[PDB]
Amino acid sequence: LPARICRDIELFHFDIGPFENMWPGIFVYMIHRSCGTSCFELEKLCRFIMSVKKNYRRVPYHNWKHAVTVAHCMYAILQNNNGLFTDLERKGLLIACLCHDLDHRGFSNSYLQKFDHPLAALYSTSTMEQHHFSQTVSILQLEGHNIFSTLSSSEYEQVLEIIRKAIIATDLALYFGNRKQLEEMYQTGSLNLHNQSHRDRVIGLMMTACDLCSVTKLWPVTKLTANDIYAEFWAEGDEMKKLGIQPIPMMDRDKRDEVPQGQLGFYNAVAIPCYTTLTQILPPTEPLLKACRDNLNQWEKVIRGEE
Ligand SMILES: COc1cc2ncnc(N3CCc4cccc(S(=O)(=O)N5CCN(C)CC5)c4C3)c2cc1OC
Ligand SMILES: [Mg+2]
Ligand SMILES: [Zn+2]
Repeated sequence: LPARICRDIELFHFDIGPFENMWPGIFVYMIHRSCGTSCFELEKLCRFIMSVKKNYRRVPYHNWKHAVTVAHCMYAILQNNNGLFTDLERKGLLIACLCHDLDHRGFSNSYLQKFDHPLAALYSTSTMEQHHFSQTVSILQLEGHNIFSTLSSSEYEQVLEIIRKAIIATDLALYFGNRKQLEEMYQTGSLNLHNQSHRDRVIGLMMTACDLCSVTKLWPVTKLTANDIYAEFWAEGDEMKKLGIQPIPMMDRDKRDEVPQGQLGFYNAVAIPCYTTLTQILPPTEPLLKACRDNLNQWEKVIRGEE
């Protein structure tokens, strides 16, 4: 409802605030405005949302707040590209974002593998992401929760496949390959949005851009969210030491003073290329890239004192 939110939710750098009880209706507004008002049945969507929340954990960063925030980014990169994505893609992607870290425990796929976690045995590749999709499907199959019930069986299978690929694409390991393939398409002029295999890549890149979106907010938000990101990284580093393994410095709390250098690394190697390639394919997403560059600059001031 709020008027300040009705306005500021269109900004890419929107922050969803500290009131957890407002997040559901922020998400329903977004879906209403993106997809339609009669496209989802309110009462069923409302409980689907509540059940997703319940299945997210009280971790510092990969939590319910993150889930709604990634959804908001995707809303801003749907609103600003009217006519490029189908009604089905718009429904699936908003839901994929809300669901994409379901039951995340604050640990990377490497750590589950080195820990010999049961989930690893089950899903060899992209371990957590396969689990998230599996949990999404389980939420949908719960009675009263099939937000997709108004849909043909074929359209159902289609949206679940859109959701599946988008969730899987949040495995940052896949991004590097995806982005390389897209960058060659851009430059040879071979990218074809009429081609479904190419559309899959573009959505994958969109899922990355949205998942990383802490680095596109204004500096006070970005800096604060970074505290939560490192809180998980350090906890994982502690768990790695407990296994008998020196963690990379990124995850070693004893190397906390190198966070600024760490951020230079991440922005140059990951974030700037991600949002550059995104901007090349979808020019209206330029504000994401601009904010990312501003944030890189801030990390650059921090290294030399200025902050
Ligand atoms: C907003 O801040 C974030 C957000 C991040 N989001 C998610 N993954 C992050 N990880 C793990 C997956 C991954 C894959 C490929 C490259 C990187 S890297 O470029 O940062 N760098 C590679 C070289 N290594 C020695 C140290 C890390 C990362 C870093 C990350 C890291 C991060 O700041 C450090
Ligand atoms: Mg994830
Ligand atoms: Zn995420």
